[PDB]
Amino acid sequence: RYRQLVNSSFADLQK
Amino acid sequence: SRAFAKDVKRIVVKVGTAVVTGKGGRLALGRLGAICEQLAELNSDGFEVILVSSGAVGLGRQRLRYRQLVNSSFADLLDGKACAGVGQSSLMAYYETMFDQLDVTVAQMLVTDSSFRDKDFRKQLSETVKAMLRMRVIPVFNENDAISTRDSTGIFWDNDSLAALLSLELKADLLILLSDVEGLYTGPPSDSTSKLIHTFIKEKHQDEITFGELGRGGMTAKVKAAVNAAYGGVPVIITSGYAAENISKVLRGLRVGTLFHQDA
Amino acid sequence: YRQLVNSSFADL
Amino acid sequence: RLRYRQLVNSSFADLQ
Ligand SMILES: Nc1ncnc2c1ncn2[C@@H]1O[C@H](COP(=O)(O)OP(=O)(O)O)[C@@H](O)[C@H]1O
Repeated sequence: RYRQLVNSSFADLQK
Repeated sequence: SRAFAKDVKRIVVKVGTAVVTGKGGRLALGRLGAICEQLAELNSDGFEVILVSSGAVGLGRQRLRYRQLVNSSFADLLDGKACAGVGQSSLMAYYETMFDQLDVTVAQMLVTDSSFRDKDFRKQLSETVKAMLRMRVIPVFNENDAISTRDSTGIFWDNDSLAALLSLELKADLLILLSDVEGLYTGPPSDSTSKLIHTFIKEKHQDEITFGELGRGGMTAKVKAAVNAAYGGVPVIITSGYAAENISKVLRGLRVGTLFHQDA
Repeated sequence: YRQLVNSSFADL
Repeated sequence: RLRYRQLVNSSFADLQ
């Protein structure tokens, strides 16, 4: 979790 | 047969969220384009078309999504009334921008549930639509989900029942509804026990066909709207929107889709 | 970092 | 413009 977002491109978070 | 097809003057076409919106809640620029292209071409032939749109919910939702995400913090670890506002803005934008490519002018006329109970509002709308659809102007109707609070008229008053009633009110014919399936299958399309029907007999079919299992609209409302419009005196044809050239074949004297007429 | 943790893509 | 385009595809770990 934390790590996932820690290393993600915001555009991705939109996924 | 399809003898009524050759002699229609005022045609109404309705597009649901199943066709206007594609994957990722993004306007299906493809289908939405091809169909509006063909509609502009058809209007350039002198016909009088009526457009009903249903994609406010989805586009709205996506846009709000983005706007929220743009302003969020670690939250990465919506009310329709707004979704619809933004969705309508966007849909109307696309329709216009796309229709300005063929010098076809469209005016957005929006109706609400608490408006069709008035005795003279129907007459006023009839006169204004008749006046507007004379200089090759295409009007666009859609349920105004923003102001909407909720029997009114039309069950669940989705765009299907709205289109059926509106075509029943204004003297017109050939109610065309665009879905993602190539007609009214007698059953679920996935199952092999499902065959397309050329026609529709009220007493033979309605009792025994069984179906059911898309924010705007919903099946089992389409059939009721079609039957209550056809028994009112307006022919109804159902055809898929995945091939926008289908409607041109409909309006030439060729048999595709399902029928709903006063005949038996 | 805690700052970045607390911001908006808009913020950046 | 292009800055926005990039940020969009950037990973938090790259904004440091
Ligand atoms: N009798 C049937 N024949 C074919 N398809 C059906 C039938 N009943 C339900 N469906 C499917 O159910 C779905 C419901 O969507 P529909 O209400 O038709 O469009 P929208 O949700 O845009 O109003 C349709 O996509 C359709 O394919």
